[PDB]
Amino acid sequence: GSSGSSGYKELDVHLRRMESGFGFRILGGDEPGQPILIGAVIAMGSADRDGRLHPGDELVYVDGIPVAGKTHRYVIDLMHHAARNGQVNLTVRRKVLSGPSSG
Repeated sequence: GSSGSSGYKELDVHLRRMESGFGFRILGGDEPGQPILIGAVIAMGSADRDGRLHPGDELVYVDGIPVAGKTHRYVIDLMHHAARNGQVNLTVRRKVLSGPSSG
């Protein structure tokens, strides 16, 4: 305790490379420790059809390596390995919120 009981959840996303090889894109990460939010989801593509990612989901891990504090190019180098592994795992995370005001 004294660490933070509840605030954000990570969500894992496996994607196989057998059809299009990962229907997402990756942007941000422009300085070493800028945010790495899902650049795009390829609509109808091999990630969108897995139904596990949304555009702008903040990444955490790519194929086992924590992208946090690294850059865009860092992940570009990872994807160039994951595509040989013939799948990837993409752990994203989003702060858990509730609290109405208007709707």
